[PDB]
Amino acid sequence: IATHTHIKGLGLEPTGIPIKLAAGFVGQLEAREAAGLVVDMIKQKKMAGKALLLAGPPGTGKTALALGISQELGSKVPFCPMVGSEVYSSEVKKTEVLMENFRRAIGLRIKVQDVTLQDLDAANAKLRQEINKVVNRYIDEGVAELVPGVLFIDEVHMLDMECFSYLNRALESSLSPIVIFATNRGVCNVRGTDMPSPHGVPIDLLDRLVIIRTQIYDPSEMIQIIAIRAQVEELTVDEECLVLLGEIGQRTSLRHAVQLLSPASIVAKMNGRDNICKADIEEVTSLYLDAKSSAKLLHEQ
Amino acid sequence: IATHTHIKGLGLEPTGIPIKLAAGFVGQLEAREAAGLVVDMIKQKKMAGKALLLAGPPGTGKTALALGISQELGSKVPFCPMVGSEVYSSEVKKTEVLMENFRRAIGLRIKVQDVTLQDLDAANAKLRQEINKVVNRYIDEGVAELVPGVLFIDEVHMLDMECFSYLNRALESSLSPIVIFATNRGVCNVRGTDMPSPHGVPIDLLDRLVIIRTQIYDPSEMIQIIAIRAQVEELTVDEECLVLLGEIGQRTSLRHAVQLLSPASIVAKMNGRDNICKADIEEVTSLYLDAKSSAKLLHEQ
Amino acid sequence: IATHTHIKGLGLEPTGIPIKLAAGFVGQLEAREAAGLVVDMIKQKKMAGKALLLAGPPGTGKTALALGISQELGSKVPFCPMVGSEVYSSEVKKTEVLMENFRRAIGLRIKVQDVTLQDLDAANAKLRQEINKVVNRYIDEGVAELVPGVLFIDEVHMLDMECFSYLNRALESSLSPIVIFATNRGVCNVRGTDMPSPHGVPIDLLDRLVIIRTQIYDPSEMIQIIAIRAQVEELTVDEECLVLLGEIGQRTSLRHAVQLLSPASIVAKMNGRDNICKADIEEVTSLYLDAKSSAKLLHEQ
Amino acid sequence: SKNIKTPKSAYEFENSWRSFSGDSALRSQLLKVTTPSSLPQIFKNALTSPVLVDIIKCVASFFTEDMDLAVKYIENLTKVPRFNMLVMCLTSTEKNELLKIWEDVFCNKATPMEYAEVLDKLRSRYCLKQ
Amino acid sequence: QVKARKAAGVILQMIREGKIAGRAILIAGQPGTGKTAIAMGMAKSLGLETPFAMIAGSEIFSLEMSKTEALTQSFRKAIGVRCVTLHEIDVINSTGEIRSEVREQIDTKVAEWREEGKAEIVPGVLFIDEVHMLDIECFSFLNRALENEMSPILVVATNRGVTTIRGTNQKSPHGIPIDLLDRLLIITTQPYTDDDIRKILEIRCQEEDVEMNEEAKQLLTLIGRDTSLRYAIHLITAAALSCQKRKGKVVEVEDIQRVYRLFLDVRRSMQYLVEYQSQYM
Amino acid sequence: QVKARKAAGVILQMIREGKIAGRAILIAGQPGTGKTAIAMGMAKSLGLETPFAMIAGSEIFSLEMSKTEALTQSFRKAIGVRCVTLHEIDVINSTGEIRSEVREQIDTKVAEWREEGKAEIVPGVLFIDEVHMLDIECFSFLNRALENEMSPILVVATNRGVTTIRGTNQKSPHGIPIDLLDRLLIITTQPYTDDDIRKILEIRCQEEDVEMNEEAKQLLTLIGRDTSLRYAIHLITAAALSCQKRKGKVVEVEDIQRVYRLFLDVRRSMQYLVEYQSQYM
Amino acid sequence: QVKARKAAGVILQMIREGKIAGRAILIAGQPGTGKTAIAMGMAKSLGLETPFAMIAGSEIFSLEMSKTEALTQSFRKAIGVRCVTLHEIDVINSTGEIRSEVREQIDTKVAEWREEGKAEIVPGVLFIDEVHMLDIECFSFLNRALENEMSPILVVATNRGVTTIRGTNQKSPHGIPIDLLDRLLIITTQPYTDDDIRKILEIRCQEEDVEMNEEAKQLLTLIGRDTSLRYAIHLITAAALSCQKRKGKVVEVEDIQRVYRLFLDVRRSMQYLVEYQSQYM
Ligand SMILES: Nc1ncnc2c1ncn2[C@@H]1O[C@H](COP(=O)(O)OP(=O)(O)O)[C@@H](O)[C@H]1O
Ligand SMILES: Nc1ncnc2c1ncn2[C@@H]1O[C@H](COP(=O)(O)OP(=O)(O)O)[C@@H](O)[C@H]1O
Ligand SMILES: Nc1ncnc2c1ncn2[C@@H]1O[C@H](COP(=O)(O)OP(=O)(O)O)[C@@H](O)[C@H]1O
Repeated sequence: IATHTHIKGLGLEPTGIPIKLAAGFVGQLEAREAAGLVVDMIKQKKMAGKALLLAGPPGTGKTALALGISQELGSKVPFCPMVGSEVYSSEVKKTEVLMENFRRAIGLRIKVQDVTLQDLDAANAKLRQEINKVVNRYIDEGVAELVPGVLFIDEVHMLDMECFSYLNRALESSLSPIVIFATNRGVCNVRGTDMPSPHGVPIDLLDRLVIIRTQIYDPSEMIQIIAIRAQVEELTVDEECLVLLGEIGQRTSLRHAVQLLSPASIVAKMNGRDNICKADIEEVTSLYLDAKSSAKLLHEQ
Repeated sequence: IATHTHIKGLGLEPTGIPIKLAAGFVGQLEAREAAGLVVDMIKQKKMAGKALLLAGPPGTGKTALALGISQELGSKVPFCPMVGSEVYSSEVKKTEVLMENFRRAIGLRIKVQDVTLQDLDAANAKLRQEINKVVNRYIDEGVAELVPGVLFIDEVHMLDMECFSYLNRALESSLSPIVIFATNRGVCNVRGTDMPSPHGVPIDLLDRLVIIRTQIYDPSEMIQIIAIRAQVEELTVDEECLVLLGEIGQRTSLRHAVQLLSPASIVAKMNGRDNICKADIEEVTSLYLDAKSSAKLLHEQ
Repeated sequence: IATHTHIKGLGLEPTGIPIKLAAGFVGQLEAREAAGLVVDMIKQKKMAGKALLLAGPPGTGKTALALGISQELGSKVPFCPMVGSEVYSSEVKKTEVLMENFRRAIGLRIKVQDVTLQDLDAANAKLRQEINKVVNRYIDEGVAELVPGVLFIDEVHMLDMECFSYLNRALESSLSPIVIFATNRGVCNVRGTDMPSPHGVPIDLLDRLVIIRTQIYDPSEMIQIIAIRAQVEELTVDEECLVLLGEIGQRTSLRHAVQLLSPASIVAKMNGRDNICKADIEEVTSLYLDAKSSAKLLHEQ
Repeated sequence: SKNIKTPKSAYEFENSWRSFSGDSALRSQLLKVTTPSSLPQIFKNALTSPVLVDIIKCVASFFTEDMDLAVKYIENLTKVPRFNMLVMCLTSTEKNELLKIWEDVFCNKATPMEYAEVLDKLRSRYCLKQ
Repeated sequence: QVKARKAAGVILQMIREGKIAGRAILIAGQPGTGKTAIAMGMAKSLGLETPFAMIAGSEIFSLEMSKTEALTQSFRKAIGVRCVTLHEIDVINSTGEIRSEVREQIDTKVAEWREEGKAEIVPGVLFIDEVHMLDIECFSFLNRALENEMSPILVVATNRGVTTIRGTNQKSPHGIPIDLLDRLLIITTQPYTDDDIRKILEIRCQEEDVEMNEEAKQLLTLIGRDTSLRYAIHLITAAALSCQKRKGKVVEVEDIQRVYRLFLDVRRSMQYLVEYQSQYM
Repeated sequence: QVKARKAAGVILQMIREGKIAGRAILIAGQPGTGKTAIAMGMAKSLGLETPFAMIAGSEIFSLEMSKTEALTQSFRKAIGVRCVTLHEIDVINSTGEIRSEVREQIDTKVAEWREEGKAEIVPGVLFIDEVHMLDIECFSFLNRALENEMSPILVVATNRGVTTIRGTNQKSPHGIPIDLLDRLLIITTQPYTDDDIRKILEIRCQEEDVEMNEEAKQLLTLIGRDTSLRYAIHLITAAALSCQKRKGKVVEVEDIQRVYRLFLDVRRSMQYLVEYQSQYM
Repeated sequence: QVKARKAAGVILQMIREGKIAGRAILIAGQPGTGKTAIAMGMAKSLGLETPFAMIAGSEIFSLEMSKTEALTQSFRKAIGVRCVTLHEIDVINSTGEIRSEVREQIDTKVAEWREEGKAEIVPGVLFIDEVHMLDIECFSFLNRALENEMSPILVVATNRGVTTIRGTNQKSPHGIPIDLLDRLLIITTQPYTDDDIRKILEIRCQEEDVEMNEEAKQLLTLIGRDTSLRYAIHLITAAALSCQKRKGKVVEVEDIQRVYRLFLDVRRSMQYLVEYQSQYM
């Protein structure tokens, strides 16, 4: 989460409505209000047995929304991001890494030292049910407390049918954290089978998902985002270059207009000026292409 | 074979032409005559190095014709039914399941103690040629008599080239039983290959098959079939509901109409009557759909 | 390789322009001159890191040119022909078969007697690197002398990405032989990928390939080829018989036309004629068909 | 009306023949609802000699009704596969009764010479008396 | 579900008179239409003492043990010795390996000890949920296991019409072989009606201690009819906390409108995602 | 099969003169057209003492032993010393690994006994039915084994046109690699005519002790033409049994009519079930 | 190259300022366009002390080693300690270096040296030449290994457009997962211009000790522009040997015309053989 260090929280009023600019979040009012409602649902344990899905385009603040939810849950609540491609591995079974990340998000505090549940298995190991039983005895005795973290899983369609089914049964456990899937595809066959399904998820897991929409940004909001990332990286910018950066973010993605800020500062330093100018953004945009445009130029030429 | 109890042989005249109603069989005169001719071929050891094929629609006598062939050879003669799916048991090799059924069909009597060739392997459990040569020596000595049974194999297209090759090699054995394949498929790809072939069988095995065609039934013959099945089940019926049962069999299948009889008796008992009224049949066919109508309902919405 | 027995060299003038008929070769002037220039490139150390690719239709003398090159380099410089289908072996890896032929192609003479490096690799059984160190120490002492040979790899499209990448790696070794790919496929998908490429060879290896074009033959050149091939097998043959054999060669392939000569001689020996006649070829071409005509005949039936 | 429909296949023809087997009236009118041109497409070697004799006799039932159609139908029966072995497969009883039907029905004085010549030309190759 | 429950009752009478033999039951229909409720209802209606086992789906092909071992253990789970099941006897005598001695010992015991309250046996109702995922290997094992004496009453569930059999190319109804389908009494579950949706939402309101007026109830019934029952059930909790944020005593129609605006359903989000992906990519 | 037998005789005269060299034979024609008869006659005409080995293309996938092990056993079976084959020497000195010491023992012992003018090595014939079923590894092993000086004459056989080489994507004639196909003398076997069918059915009727009039014989010849010969061979036995049930002394056209009506050929049964499947969907 | 080298300089200043954490570099131009040259230029411009770990995507899948073993070996080889790499440290303390406990020991011991300041650490440059050939497991391993603070600077190279990742059916740019593409700084290398081709051919001539007049040099530049630079580099050697054979000294235009007539470029031979393969079909 090196790229969302500015996300302090959802930025909600006492009444639950989001503020237009607060806690690092600028825009995206519907999804922020929905995330606030879901946070209130986690706080009183009404989401036990369900999970969250963020359905929206790329560079739409889904990972920022999950980080805001995890920050809003508590002070040092853990946040485990991962990708579906990470589940496949040559050295460990896919199910094993799935439970590894799943249990890594279950934080506990013992009266005061804080540690994640997967560290207990890593030290004591496979034998996870016994670890669950002893931490249940600990928290029932009151000497320790549990905090459910946030297991964020981007590219949910990449997960296999075995992965989806195992997550469906594994959500039944009382100690489990909130699992936040994220997707941008829609129609996609479930990996490992030929049946189409919404968002590449089977029906048996889609039964228990609470969906939230995230909407694309207008240019002004995107320019505000690039400005916020400019201040957080200790860079200096102006409207003449920020407008071009916003156009570049619109035409490719906000994840490629926020990656270009640092080399713009570097090429500005090579040009002998400490402040980024429009020529710097033109130069770095000419040099470094996005993945889609780069592949397009590769296959066309 | 909980069903097929009413069948007690082909029920033929001494001249060999079948009787229109005898030994449980209704109609099906051409296939019954051919089955009697194959029985006479088996009696004179002429079917060695050959197999039988019953090609026809589902619910047209085929499994019942094989049982008639097995019954006509003698009361002690066994009948081993199986399906093509049954070979794919994971715990035991497919060729082993094939040869196990192959040896289960082979009957012997030691003089009297009636044993299959599978039991002699189980008591002396592979090592196949030892028991084969031993029983050859026994029947040459006259201490034992060989009665080959009927290895019936429905859904023959599900078998693969390894299974068909093993069957083709195993038919060369002198002590083999009569392999009655049964099929309801025309041109089909042999499993494990790509090329279509007749009945999903390779040409090499088709160069030794005696093929018999089984015709589908009229409404009258189907009504007689359901009447026989109802009488053998100790169910009391009338012609009024039997016409409806014949209609249901003609619309979906004969097997479905036969299987609806027991819940019809239960629904009649629920309504305080022993006789199966027409309304009972309407209730049961409204409740229990056949596979095809159920799949048509599931395909919608 | 008894078919190429008549070839003894490229048959070039001192100026390097080919002779029309010399050293068993007839015609094929452009590819002969190109192979002569490649031989002169091989006499100096300028061929290092490169390979040759004979691209042309079948029966145009690609293997003939490879054997001519291997004869031209030295007195008995070794020639190790193979095909791509030879690489796929169940007993040993594809890479192992590749290295086996690759090291069989290398020759070493020691003060004097000659031996292949495969003999050292197998008898004195890390093995490749250790024996390469031993041979490098031996040749640097000025007591062993290297005669590199020719690894002729017919049907290059039959190989896959692993084999091509491994050959690209192994060509950079100092003691490598002159790998001569041969192909008759225009554009083909490299096995293991869905990328069309020229000649079934990947782009990474195609850079280091000197390509030679071989031409289809005039009728008179095919006549002369069949004449010399019949003469070397100690057959006498009529002119009109040669015309019929050349017509058969243009019809199907030159390989079939040369292979028909022995059965033509046997058919002529029957009926007591030492000289082969036209009716013998009219009989033999009817008796034995080529592969394409036979496949067409089977597909008609 | 709905009981007598066009068969799409030899399966359909044989299953219509079985149901209508005992009643000739629904067999003599069966041949009217089908085109004889489709007959060699309907039968794709699925035609036995008793069925051939039955169909010829049924065409004889309505020979005089539509004589051209009869001499079309029998002609179209010549276009079925395995016809030669089929007529070779006839037993002596069917051969004799076909000869009787020839002298009675298909070679009566009522028919004109135009249809009679074609019928006798076909009957030279059906019966194969020798 | 009235027709499906009546069919379950008729099958239960077939079980009680013993006329069902070498036969299984299938419960078809759209997903989430209370199929497991029918299965457990039949199992309890036979008797609370009788065992039950819901094992199957894609749960098989993911456990540490093989598919055949899991199927064997679940099959032995659904045979109650009176209560203790045969699988419990296997765990006491211990996955590891399954010992064949137990069948001989318990056969001797039921031959000897019966009508004493020691070693009598009742057959349970096995339930194989989502059977279309099972391989042809699993169906062959099912055929070999059903023919054994003292087997459980097999029940299977499916929510697909015609599929490829897992492990072969040939298609079939419900992803089951024809030799199985010629023995299955197929119960079909109809979709929920308006009076069923309203009653289910009222039961969930009573369970979760949520009060809401009749306008909200009717609009939520309409939403559940149009969209999904589980979506409406999620809306109950979400609107309850939305009203709690306003310090309200009773959930109002504005809470349902707000939460329907916020939390999308599957179909609406599917529409809004394809409306991005088809055009912008 | 006159032209094919003539070509086989030409290859026999080739083999006697040693002109076959590294080449082999392919028998390419429709199934059941005297392939194995041609190969066995070839091996006999080489000499009655000559060894012979036979194998089907699918037999190597029996799974008792690997593909190459079965091919090695088949190759060793088709070599002799005189008598004993090298497979028999392997069995005497035994499956295990075929150690190279047995080849050295064979070389030294046969050289010593050839010096004494008492025994010599003989190459035999190996026949491979259904060569299109062979894998590409099996073809590579075939080339490797034929490279050996002790190798026997190979006679592959196919009943397939252009098809994919099994285990690869390349389409080649007969499902064989090209590099083998440039060195195969392809003998083609023509389909049987009326007179050949009549002679074969006459010989089979003589063998079966069945007597038939000329009308039934001609009708059966027509059946054999239009429905292949093997179906007529089956009909001979079926009609003999029908005549026996009729208490006759000769099988007539009535019996052939009955048996043709009853027992279908592959074409009519395939047509009947294709027509059903067309109706059914 | 001009723009690509300037981009490499900007990235060089970025790594030198310690701003690369959580990123990698992608060089996504056409093949044979100085990808590896830019890689070694980056490694040299950081410093001669910094190690450079070359690897290509096809090499890891050799059967002597696993994909993860080759990847972790190349990963550890790119990290220098002072001069010695971590793979050399494993060789000293002990792919072949398959040893996990002493990997933990090495990590702990170099960690205490790093904290104590007795021996510093320098991250190098890990170049992966054919990253599109890496499987999804390989990409997952790379994503995991980059998270370590001890990781090197990752550079990947490819010449594929949009394609499907190996081991998956999903299409993406360059056969890389999106989660890695979102971090990669994508350099693109332009094709060589006429002046660049002329210059490169001049240095290749002077290195080869080959003399040409200006007309031959400009014709060879035209040949390189039309077909390929590497083909022209082959023609330099071929024309030099052709002139040496004719007893000339300076390589003339006629020698280049002869060599172009003899040796075919890839596209010309491909077209000539495609004509035959289309004709013979
Ligand atoms: N509403 C927002 N407020 C602040 N930053 C945002 C917002 N939406 C997106 N971003 C920024 O977008 C960048 C890329 O992350 P994100 O857009 O969340 O990726 P994705 O949507 O693919 O998960 C981050 O710097 C993130 O903080
Ligand atoms: N000739 C017959 N007489 C009586 N019942 C029959 C007859 N033929 C079939 N049946 C009934 O039809 C049912 C289904 O057909 P079956 O004999 O199993 O053939 P198939 O294998 O084609 O399904 C059987 O259970 C049997 O009761
Ligand atoms: N230029 C030539 N001069 C004389 N004989 C030739 C020439 N080219 C080919 N042949 C003969 O024709 C045959 C054709 O095979 P060949 O062309 O070598 O196969 P490939 O093209 O696969 O290498 C060879 O066996 C050789 O004897």
